[PDB]
Amino acid sequence: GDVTVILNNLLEGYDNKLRPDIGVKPTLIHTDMYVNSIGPVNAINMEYTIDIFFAQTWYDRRLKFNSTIKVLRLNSNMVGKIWIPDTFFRNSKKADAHWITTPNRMLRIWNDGRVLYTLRLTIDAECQLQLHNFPMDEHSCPLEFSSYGYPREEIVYQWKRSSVEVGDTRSWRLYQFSFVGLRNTTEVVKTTSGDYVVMSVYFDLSRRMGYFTIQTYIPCTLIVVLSWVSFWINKDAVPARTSLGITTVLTMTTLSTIARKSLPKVSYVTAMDLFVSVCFIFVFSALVEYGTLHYFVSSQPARAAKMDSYARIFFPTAFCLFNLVYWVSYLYLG
Amino acid sequence: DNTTVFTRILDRLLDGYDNRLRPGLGERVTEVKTDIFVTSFGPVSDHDMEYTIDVFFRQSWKDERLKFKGPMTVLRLNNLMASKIWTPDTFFHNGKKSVAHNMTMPNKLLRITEDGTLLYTMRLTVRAECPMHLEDFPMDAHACPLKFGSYAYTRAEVVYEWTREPARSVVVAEDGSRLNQYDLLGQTVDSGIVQSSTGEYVVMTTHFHLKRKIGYFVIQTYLPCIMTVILSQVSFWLNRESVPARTVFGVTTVLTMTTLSISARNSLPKVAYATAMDWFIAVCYAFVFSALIEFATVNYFTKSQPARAAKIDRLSRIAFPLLFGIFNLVYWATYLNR
Amino acid sequence: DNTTVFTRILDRLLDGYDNRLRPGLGERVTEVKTDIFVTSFGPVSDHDMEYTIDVFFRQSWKDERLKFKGPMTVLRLNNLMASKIWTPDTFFHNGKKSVAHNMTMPNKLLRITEDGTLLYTMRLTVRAECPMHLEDFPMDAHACPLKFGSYAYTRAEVVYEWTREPARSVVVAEDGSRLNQYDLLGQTVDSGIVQSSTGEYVVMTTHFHLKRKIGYFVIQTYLPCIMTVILSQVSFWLNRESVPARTVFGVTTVLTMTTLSISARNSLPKVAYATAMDWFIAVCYAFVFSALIEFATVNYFTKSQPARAAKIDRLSRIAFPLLFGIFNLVYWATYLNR
Amino acid sequence: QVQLQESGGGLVQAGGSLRVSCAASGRTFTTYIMAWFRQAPGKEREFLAAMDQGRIQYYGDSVRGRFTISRDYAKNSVDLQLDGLRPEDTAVYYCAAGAGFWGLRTASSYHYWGQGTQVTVSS
Amino acid sequence: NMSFVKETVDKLLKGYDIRLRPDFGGPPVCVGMNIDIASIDMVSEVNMDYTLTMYFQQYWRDKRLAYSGIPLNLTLDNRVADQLWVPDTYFLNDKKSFVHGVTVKNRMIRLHPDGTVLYGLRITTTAACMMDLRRYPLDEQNCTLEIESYGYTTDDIEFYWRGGDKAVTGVERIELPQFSIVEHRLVSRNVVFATGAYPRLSLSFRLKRNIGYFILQTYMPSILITILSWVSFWINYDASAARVALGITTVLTMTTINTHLRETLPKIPYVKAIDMYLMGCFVFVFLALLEYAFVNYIFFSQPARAAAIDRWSRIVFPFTFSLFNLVYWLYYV
Amino acid sequence: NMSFVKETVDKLLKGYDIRLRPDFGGPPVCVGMNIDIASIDMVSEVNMDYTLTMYFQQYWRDKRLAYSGIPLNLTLDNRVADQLWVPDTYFLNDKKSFVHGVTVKNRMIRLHPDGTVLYGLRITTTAACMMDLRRYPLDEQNCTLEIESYGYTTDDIEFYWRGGDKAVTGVERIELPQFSIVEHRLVSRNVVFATGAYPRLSLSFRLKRNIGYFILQTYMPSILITILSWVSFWINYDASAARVALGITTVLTMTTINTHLRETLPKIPYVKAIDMYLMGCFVFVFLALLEYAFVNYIFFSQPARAAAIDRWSRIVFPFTFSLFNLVYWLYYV
Ligand SMILES: *[C@@H]1O[C@H](CO)[C@@H](O[C@@H]2O[C@H](CO)[C@@H](O[C@@H]3O[C@H](CO[C@H]4O[C@H](CO[C@H]5O[C@H](CO)[C@@H](O)[C@H](O)[C@@H]5O[C@H]5O[C@H](CO)[C@@H](O)[C@H](O)[C@@H]5O)[C@@H](O)[C@H](O[C@H]5O[C@H](CO)[C@@H](O)[C@H](O)[C@@H]5O)[C@@H]4O)[C@@H](O)[C@H](O[C@H]4O[C@H](CO)[C@@H](O)[C@H](O)[C@@H]4O[C@@H]4O[C@H](CO)[C@@H](O)[C@H](O)[C@@H]4O[C@@H]4O[C@H](CO)[C@@H](O)[C@H](O)[C@@H]4O)[C@@H]3O)[C@H](O)[C@H]2NC(C)=O)[C@H](O)[C@H]1NC(C)=O
Ligand SMILES: CCCCCCCC/C=C/CCCCCCCC(=O)O[C@H](COC(=O)CCCCCCCCCCCCCCC)COP(=O)(O)OC[C@@H](O)CO
Ligand SMILES: *[C@@H]1O[C@H](CO)[C@@H](O[C@@H]2O[C@H](CO)[C@@H](O)[C@H](O)[C@H]2NC(C)=O)[C@H](O)[C@H]1NC(C)=O
Ligand SMILES: *[C@@H]1O[C@H](CO)[C@@H](O[C@@H]2O[C@H](CO)[C@@H](O)[C@H](O)[C@H]2NC(C)=O)[C@H](O)[C@H]1NC(C)=O
Repeated sequence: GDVTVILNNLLEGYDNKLRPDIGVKPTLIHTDMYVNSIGPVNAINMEYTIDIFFAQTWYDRRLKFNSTIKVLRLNSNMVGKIWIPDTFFRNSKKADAHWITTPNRMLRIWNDGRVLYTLRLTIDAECQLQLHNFPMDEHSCPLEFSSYGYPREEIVYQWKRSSVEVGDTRSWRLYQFSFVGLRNTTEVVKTTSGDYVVMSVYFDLSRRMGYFTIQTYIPCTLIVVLSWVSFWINKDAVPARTSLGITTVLTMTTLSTIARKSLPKVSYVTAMDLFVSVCFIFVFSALVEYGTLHYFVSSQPARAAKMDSYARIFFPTAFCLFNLVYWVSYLYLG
Repeated sequence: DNTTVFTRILDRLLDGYDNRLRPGLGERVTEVKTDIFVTSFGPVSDHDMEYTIDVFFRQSWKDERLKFKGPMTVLRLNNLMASKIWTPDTFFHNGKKSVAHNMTMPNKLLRITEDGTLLYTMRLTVRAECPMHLEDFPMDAHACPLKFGSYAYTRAEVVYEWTREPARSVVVAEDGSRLNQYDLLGQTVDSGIVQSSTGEYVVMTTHFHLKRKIGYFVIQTYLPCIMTVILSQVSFWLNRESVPARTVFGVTTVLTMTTLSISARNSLPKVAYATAMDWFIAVCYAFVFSALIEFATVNYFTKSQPARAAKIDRLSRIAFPLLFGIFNLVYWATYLNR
Repeated sequence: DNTTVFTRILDRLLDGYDNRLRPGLGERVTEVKTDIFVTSFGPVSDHDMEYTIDVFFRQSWKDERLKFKGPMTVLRLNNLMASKIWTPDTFFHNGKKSVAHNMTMPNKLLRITEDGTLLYTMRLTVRAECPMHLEDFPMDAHACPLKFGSYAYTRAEVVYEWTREPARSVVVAEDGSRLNQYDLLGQTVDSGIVQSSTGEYVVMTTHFHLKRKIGYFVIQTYLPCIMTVILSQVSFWLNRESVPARTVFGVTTVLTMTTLSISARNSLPKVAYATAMDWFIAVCYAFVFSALIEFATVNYFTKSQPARAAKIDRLSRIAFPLLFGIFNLVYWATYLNR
Repeated sequence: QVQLQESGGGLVQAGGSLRVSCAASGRTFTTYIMAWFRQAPGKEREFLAAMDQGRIQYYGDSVRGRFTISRDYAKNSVDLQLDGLRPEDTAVYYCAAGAGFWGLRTASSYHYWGQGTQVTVSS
Repeated sequence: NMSFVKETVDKLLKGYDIRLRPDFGGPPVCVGMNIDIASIDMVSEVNMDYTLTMYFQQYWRDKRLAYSGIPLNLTLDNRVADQLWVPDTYFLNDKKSFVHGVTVKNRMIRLHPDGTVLYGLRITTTAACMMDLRRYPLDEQNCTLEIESYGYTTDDIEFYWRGGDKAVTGVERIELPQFSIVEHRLVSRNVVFATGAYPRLSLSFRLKRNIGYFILQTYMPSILITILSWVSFWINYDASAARVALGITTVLTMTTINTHLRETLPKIPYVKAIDMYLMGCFVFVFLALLEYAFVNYIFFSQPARAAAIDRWSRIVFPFTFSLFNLVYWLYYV
Repeated sequence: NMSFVKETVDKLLKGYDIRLRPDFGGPPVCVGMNIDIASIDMVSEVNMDYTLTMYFQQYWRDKRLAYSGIPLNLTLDNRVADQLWVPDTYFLNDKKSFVHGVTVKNRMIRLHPDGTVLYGLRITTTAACMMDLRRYPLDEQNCTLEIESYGYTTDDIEFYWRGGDKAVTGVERIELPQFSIVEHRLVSRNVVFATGAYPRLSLSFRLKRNIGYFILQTYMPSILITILSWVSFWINYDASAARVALGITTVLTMTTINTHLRETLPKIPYVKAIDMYLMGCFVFVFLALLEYAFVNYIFFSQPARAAAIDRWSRIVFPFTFSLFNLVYWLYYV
C-alpha cells in the first residue's frame, strides 16, 4: 500500500533520457564482477567464453525517499523506467543476457539514492593468441568494457576494493589451459567521438604439456632412436637396412601433418613444427648417408668403413645437443 | 449474459494491483512450491560437457490480492494474464542458452484458485552444464546436476519448497528417455542455501546419475585395435629371406595404429589427463612398435649366432602373445569392478 | 510551416482508415502488380535440393482511400508508414526459411502518388526448394522454381499480375551470379492457379534453368579412374616370371578403385538410383578387376601349356585398351547429347 | 519400360463433357510435371495444361476456363475434363511427363510422350 | 459501404475479452484440426528427428464473433489475430518449430456470419521420433506428431479431426530420397497429467527404408573385397612375399570402410544388420590371410601337401560365403 | 537546472513527425559517414564471405532539433533513436548482420545546438565477395562493402565520406592468419535502379594470401613423395617386387593426397595453382613406375640397355623436376 506510493512519486516527473547530474559533474560508477566460469578457449577462432555476474553502482538524486524502509529490493520490471548506463564490452565477438525464466536482472534502491544493478552475461570475448611457443605458450586474454555514448566528462568507471571474485577455479571448463591469475587496470581511450574511460581485466593462461608431450614427442623420439639401428647393421644385409631405412622415414611422414591439426592456419613455424622437422632430418639423413655410404663401396670400400663408425658418434650426439637447445630455449627462455 | 460476470471479477483483481511488489511484502516470506515433470531427457554432449532436458516446470505460490468469490471455484485464464501479475524470477544457476517454446502460443499455464493460490507452469528446454571426469573413459559415471533458484530475492523474502516429497517431486516420463549410450540410474533431489556478495539465496538441486554404455566402443575402437595387434604378430610366421613381406607388416600396422589413435581422440575434448582408452591405445601402439623392433634383432643377430637368431624369432612367436593376453586381463579387471 | 502542410495531409489520410480491410472490399478484386530484381543468384545446395536468392521484391496496387492534393505528387515516406496501411500478405509457396533484412533499418520502400497508387518494395533472401533428378549426374540440368502468392485472400479477392511483359518483369543483375558449379542459362516467367482446402489462389511462378559444370568432376573423379585403368593394363607387358610384381599390380589397383568408389559418395547426395557417374566407376571397376583375372589365367596355364599362355597375353595388350577406348566414346557421347 | 497409356475420348455433339485420362506405368511421376498437348489435324502441336508436384495448374491462353486438369498422385495418373467443346477442338490429345527444362509450355521439354487419343466434335 | 463493414468489425472487438475462452464457465469448446503437409525432409538418424512443413488449420465457434447483414466470409488482416482468443495448441514432441514470416507472418483469420472462425498457420517443425536401428538399413520406422492443448483440460476444450480420415492431405505427394511412406494414421485420445486430463490428437507415418542406396555403398564394396582374397588361392605361392603382403592390405582396406561407416550413423550400444555383415565379411578375409600364412609356413616343408590345400580353398571359401548370404538375407527379410 | 534540460528536450519531441525526412519537399539532406573497423575474421572461401565488426557512424543536420541556451552537446539515451528520424542505410552485399545488445543496444544519439545529429552503431556484418581461386594459394582477393540508401533517391539524400580519405580508421590494426591487408580504397558514386538513382558509398580492401602455411602442408609432403620414387632407380631390376611396391605406394599416395586436399574448398570448376603442382607431381611418379615397365620388358632381351636406362634415370628425372619448379614458381609468384 505505502510502498506503491513511494514508487509512484519516484517515477513522477522522472525522465530516463538524462543521466544524473547531466550538466553538473560526471556520473561515477562502481563496477564489480563475479566469474562463474571461463569457458573453452577456442584457438582456431581466437576467442574464449566467460560467464559472469556484472554489477554496477551509481547515485541518483532523483531517487531519494523518506520512509521506515531503507532498501527497495525491486525486480527487472523497474529497469526500463530509470536511467541505466550503456556499458558494452569492447572486445566482445558475441554476448547475450539470460532470460529463463525471467530477465536475469536485479535492482535495489536505497533511501539516499544509491542504485545497484546486477545482470548475468555470457560473453565470447576476442583473444589474440601468439602461438609461436605452442604447446609451451602462455597468454593473457583480456576483457575490456566501457561506455558507448558517454565520454570521460560524463561517465567515469571505477573498480571497487573487491575487484573481481572467482568461484572454484579447478571446476571451470578450461581443459587445455590452466588459470594463473587476474589483473585489473584502467585506461582512457581516445576515439573520433571523444575520450572514453576503459576498464580492463586480464586472465593469465598457460597451456598444459601433460598431453602433447606423450602424444607427439615420445613417438617422434622413438623413431630417431630406432633409426640408428641401421648403423649397427653391416651394409651386406642390404634388405635389412633397406627395410629399416624406408620404414622410419615413411613413418615420420604420418605425424608431420597431424601436428598442425591442433592449430589454426598459422603461417609461422611453431615449436611443435620445428621439433618435427628436425626429427625428420635425422632419419632422412641416416637413410641418405647409407646411400652415400653404399655408393662408394665400389670405389673406396676401405674409406666407406670409416663413415659408418662416425655415424654412431656424431648422429646420437647431435640429437642430444639439439634437444638441450630446444627444451631450454622454450621452457626457461621462450 | 453470464460472460461479463467473470470480466468484472478479473478487472476487479487488476484494479490497483502492483506487479512490482512480491506478495506479502514486508510482512512474511513468500513460499514457492516447485515440482518438475521431465518429458524427455535430452542428449548428453561430451565435447561441451552439457546436456538437454525438457520439463513441465510447475510453480505454485499464494497471493492474497487475487482472492475472489464467484460461481466458478477455479479460473483458468489465458497466458496473457501471466504478464500482469507478480511471478517468481526463478533462474537456473548452471544453465546455458535455454529456450521457452512459443508454438503455436506461449507454452504457459496460469490458474487462480478461489483462495488466491496460483499455479504457473511452462514448457522449457533447459541446456545445463555438467562436470565430467573423463579419466575412466569410456567406463565412466556422472552426476549431472540442475540447480535453480531466485535471482533478485534473498532467502528472507522468497524460499522454495518442493510440492511433494523430494523423491516424488521430480517425475521422469516413462517413454521420456532420449539417451543413446547412457543409462539413467536415478535422480537425487535436495535443497540448500547459497551465499553471494548480495546476500543469501535459496537453491534447489537435482542430480541425475548417468552410466556410460560400452557397447559402442567395444566394436568400434577396442576390437579394431586388438586385431591390428594380432595382424602385426603374424610377422613371426614368415621366412627371414622374404624381407619385403615383413617390411610391409611393420609400416602398415603402425600406420593403422596411428589412424585409430587419432580418430578415437576426435570423439572427446582435448583433456590434459589421459583417458583409460588412451592407455589401451598406447599399450597397443607399444606392442606394434615392439614387434617391428624384433625384426631388426633378427637380422642383427643372424650373423652373430644364426641358431640364436632362430631361437630369438621362435620365442618371439610365443613371448608376444603371452604378454598381450595377460595385459588385457589386467586392463579389463582394473576398470569394470571400479 | 514547411512540413506541417504534409503533416496535416498524412493525419488526414489515416483518420478513419481501417487497415484490416483490403481496398475495394466487397466491391471489386484488389489487383497487385509484381516484379522482381535478382541482385544475386546465390549458391545451390545440392545435398539439400535447394538454392538461395536475393531479390528486390516489388509490389504495386491501388487504394482510393489514400488520395490527396498536396504540393508534391509522390510522397516518399518512412518504412514505418507501411505498418499503418493495408499491404498484401504475399508469401513464397516453396520457400524454406527466408530473411527480410532490416539492417540498419527495415529495408522497405513506400511511395504514395496523388491518385492512391502505392509502390511497396522490400529486400529479401529466399531459400526455395528445388527437386532434382540426379540420374544424369554430373551432367544433369535443373529447372528450379520460385512460386509466390497470397496466403489468406482467394482469387475472388486478390489477383496478382506482372508489371511488364512477363519475360521482362524479372531481371537478373549482371554481376550477381554467386554460382560456383552451376551456370544460369536463363529464366521463364509464368502464372498459374492452385486449389487448396480453403479456396483457389493465384500463383506467380518463375523457373530458373541451371546446367552443372562438370569441370570439377573431371579432375577429381574421372581422371583418377582413367589413370587407374591405364595403370592396371601395364601389368600385361611385364614378363611372366615377375609373379610378385604383377600380383601387386592386380590387387592394389582394385583396392584403389574401391577407395575411389567410396570417395565419390561424399560429394554425391544420397539417392536411391544410380547416377551416370556410378556407371563409369562400375565399368572402370570391371576393367581393372578383369585385368587381375586375366593374369591368373595366364599364370595358371604357365608350366602346363606355355604357348597358349603367351598367346593370350598378346591379345590382352589389344582388347583391354581398345574396348576401354570404345566404352569411353559411347559413354561420353550418350550423356553430352541430353 | 515407361508407357503413358491414354483412355477416354471419342465423339460428342457440339458440347457436353468428355473426360480423358492418362495412366502412367514403370516410373513414379510424383516429382515430374504431367501435361496435356493437343495436335490439330495438319496445323501443329499445341499446349493445353500442366500440373507440377505442387498442384500448380497452368493453362493455355485459349482453353483457359474451359478445361480442368487434375492429378491423382496415388494412382500416378493425370486427367483432363473437357467442357463446352467447340467443333474446332477436334484433334489428337497427348499425354506428357517431364522436368520442364527451358519452359514447361514447350513440347521439347517433355521426355515421355503418350500415344495419343482421338476426340471428334460434330455440329 | 466499406465504412459499414468497418463499423461491424469494430463493434465485435468492443468489449471482447481475450483472457476468456468461448463459452467460459460452460460446455467445452470443440476445436477441429486440418493439416496439409507441404514437405517432409531431413529424416536424420543421428539426431533422431525429422522436419515437417504444413498448413495447420483450426476450426472453432465463438458466439461473440457473430455478425448480421453482411453475406460474406470476412477475411481480415492477419494482425487481427492478436485481438482474439485462439487455442493454445502446442506440439509435445517438437524440438524447434517456427512460423514463417516472409513477406509477412504467414497466418489467416477468416470469420463467418454464425461466429465460426478459421485460423490457419504455415508451420515448419523439427519433431523428434526415436528410431529402432537393430535392423538398419532393412528397417521400418514410426515417426509421430503429438498435438495437445497446454492450459485447457477436457472440461474446457475438446479436439477432433475435421473430416475424419480426410483431415490430413498431401502425404502421397512426398518423395523422400531414402525412405518411402507406407501408411499414415490418425488417433484421438486423452492424456492424464498431474494437473488434469488433456485432449490429444496424433499423426503418425510408418516410413520404410530403401535398400538400393546401401547396395552401392556398403554391400558391393564389401563383397568385392571378399572376392579379391579368393584370387590369392589361384596364384602360385612362389611369390612368397606377395600373397601375405597383399592379404594384409585387403584386411586393412576392409577396416577403412568400417571407419567411414560409423560416421554415417549415431552411437548406439548394439549391433545392427550392417555391422553383422561387415563383421561376417571381415572374418572371411581374415581367415584367408590366416590360411596363406599356414601355407607359406610349410610352403617348403610339404609343398605337395601345401598345394593340395589351395585346391580346396578354391571351393570351400566361395561356397561358404554363399551360405553366409543365404542365412543373412533370409533372416533379415 | 536539470528541469530546464528536460523542458527543452520535451519541447523538441513535441510535434516531431518521424514520418518525414529533414527538409521534406526541399533540398536533399547530406549524410556523412565514418567507419572505425574493429576486427575482420573468418574470410571463408567455402562460403565466399568475410565477417566484419565496425563502429558505424552517421552525420546529418535536422533544423527541427535546434535549441538555444544550453551550451552542451546533449547525449540522450539510446532509446530516443526510436523517436527521431535516422537514415535508412543498408549494406547491399551483406548476408547476415546484427547490432550488439549487451548490456544494452549498442547505439549512440548526440544532439548539437545547431541541430546536428550524430548516430552511431556497432555492427557485426557478414558481407559477401566472390573469390577467384585460379591462382590459389597465391591469389590476391578484393572484398568490398557496398553502402547505399534504400528508400531515398539522390533527390532526397546525398552521401559523402566525412573527413575525406581519413573516414575509415583501424585498418592498420587488423591481423589475419591467412591474409594481409595491402590497400583499402573509398569510392562514392550513384547507382540507378528501375525506381530511381540512389547514392552509394563503396569501401574495398585488397587481401593478399600468405603462402607460409601451404609450403609446410601442401607442397613439402608432395615433393618428398616425388623424391622417394627416385629411390627405385638405384635399386636394380633384381628386386622387382620392391621396385613395384615402392612405385605403387607413391602413385596411390599421390592419388590419396590429391583427393583429400580438395574437399576443403568449394567445387570450383577449374585448375587452381595448387592443383597444377599435384597434377604435375603425379606425372613424375607415374613416369617413374611406367619407366620401370619399359625397363623390365626389354630386360630379358637386352640386359645391357636396362642397366644404362636405370643409371640415366638417376639424373634426368631430378634435372627435369627442378626445371618444373623453376617454371612453376616463376609463372605464379
Ligand atoms: C529486425 O527485426 C527483428 C525481428 O524480426 C528485431 O529483433 C527483435 O527486436 C525487438 C525490438 O524491436 C525485440 O523485442 C524486445 O525484446 C526484449 C527482450 O529480448 C530478449 O527476449 C526476446 C524474447 O522475449 C520473450 O521471451 C523472453 C524470455 O526468453 C521474455 O523475457 C520476454 O518477456 C518475451 O516473452 C514473450 O515470449 C515468450 C516466448 O519467447 C512468452 O513465453 C511470453 O509469454 C512472451 O509472449 C528474445 O527474442 C531476445 O533474443 C534476441 O535478441 C538478442 C539480443 O537482445 C539476441 O542475442 C538473440 O539472438 C535474439 O535475436 C532476447 O533474449 C524485450 O525486453 C523488449 O521489451 C521491452 O522493451 C519494449 C520497448 O521499449 C517495451 O515495449 C516492453 O514493454 C519491454 O519494456 C521493458 O521490458 C523489461 C523486460 O521484461 C521490463 O523489466 C520493463 O519493466 C519493461 O516492461 C514493461 O515496461 C512498461 C513501460 O515501462 C511498463 O509499463 C510495464 O509494466 C513493463 O514493466 C522487446 O520485446 C525482439 O526480442 C527481437 N527479436 C529477435 C529475435 O532479435 C530486430 O531488432 C530488428 N532490427 C532493427 C535494426 O530494427
Ligand atoms: C590424380 C589425378 C592426376 C591427373 C593427371 C592428368 C594428366 C593429364 C592432364 C589433364 C588435364 C585436365 C585438366 C582439366 C580438364 C577439364 C575439361 C573440362 O572441364 O571440359 C569441359 C567440357 O568437357 C568435355 O566436353 C569433355 C569431358 C571429359 C572428356 C574426357 C575424355 C577422356 C578420354 C579417355 C580415353 C582413354 C583411352 C585409353 C586407351 C589406352 C569444359 O566445359 P565446361 O564449361 O566445364 O562444361 C559446363 C557446360 O555447362 C558448358 O556448356
Ligand atoms: C583492481 O583495481 C583495484 C582498485 O583500483 C586495485 O586496488 C588498489 O590497488 C592499489 C595498488 O595497486 C592500492 O594502492 C589501492 O589502495 C587499491 N584500492 C582499493 C583496494 O580500493 C587492485 O589492486 C586492482 N587489481 C590488480 C591491479 O590486480
Ligand atoms: C463461407 O464459407 C462457408 C464454408 O466454407 C461456405 O459454405 C459452403 O458453401 C458451399 C457452396 O454453397 C457449399 O458447397 C459448402 O458445403 C458450404 N460449407 C459449409 C461448411 O457450409 C460459404 O459459401 C462461404 N461464403 C461465401 C460468400 O463464399
